[PDB]
Amino acid sequence: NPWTEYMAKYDIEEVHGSGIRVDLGEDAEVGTQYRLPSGKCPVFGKGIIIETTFLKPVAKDGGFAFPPTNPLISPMTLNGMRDFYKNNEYVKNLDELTLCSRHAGNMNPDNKNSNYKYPAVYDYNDKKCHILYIAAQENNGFCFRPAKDKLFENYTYLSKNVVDNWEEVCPRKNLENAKFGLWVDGNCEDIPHVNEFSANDLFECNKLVFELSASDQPKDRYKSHGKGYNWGNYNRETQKCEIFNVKPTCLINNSSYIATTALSHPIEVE
Amino acid sequence: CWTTRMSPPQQIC
Repeated sequence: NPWTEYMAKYDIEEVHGSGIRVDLGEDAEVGTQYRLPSGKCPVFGKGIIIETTFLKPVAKDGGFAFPPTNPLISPMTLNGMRDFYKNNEYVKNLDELTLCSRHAGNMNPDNKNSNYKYPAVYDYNDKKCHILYIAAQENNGFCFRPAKDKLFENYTYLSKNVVDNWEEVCPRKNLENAKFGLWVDGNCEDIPHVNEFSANDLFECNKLVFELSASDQPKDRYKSHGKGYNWGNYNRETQKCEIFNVKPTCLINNSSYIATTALSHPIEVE
Repeated sequence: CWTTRMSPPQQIC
């Protein structure tokens, strides 16, 4: 299988290792244990819909983000962060997503050393890192839910564990003229069983895959560890989002198709 | 109030 190295980033269980729709793959104490995001990959286009937009600072007149601080460490621009850490050579040159993740992970709420590290959102639109004070992602029993949405397409959801080489080992772009397959005896075969959801465009397919992807809460017991319906083959001609839950191990050339994952950006292709 | 984990340690409120 010559696809092995290339397909590694699509082994979402291995490279991400946590929930995607809802990421709560670890626990940390602050006396009391709390659930918190721990996925190793950035989630492109993921945001939180409040049923106040969620990047507003916490106060129900407030959102999910860090309250104002002195100095203001959230929200903080990329340049603001690089300046803040200008003396730290291990941090100052990190890519924007990892830096945002490390910046959020810098703020210890236990003022003893604790393992609790806030998740974050980097907004590519105005180059701002938003530390999330609230790590919750769904409450549909304040009612809210995670989603991919046009309003969120420049948002990126970042756990404390985002790896510094995510660009190399994590999905971002959708693959044009390509279909996920399974390598069997020297040939790339079709995913034998897929779940067909109609979708008007690639965005809607990406949205659907996200909705069905690995999730660490319903709607240790609940942890997905990255297992789930994380991949989709979008047939742009029949407008079918072909969703499946086993890792792909090769690509098939097919101009009718675009290959997407729950982690991938909902628009960008390569 | 939070405390930075990376040196230099500081208190940000």
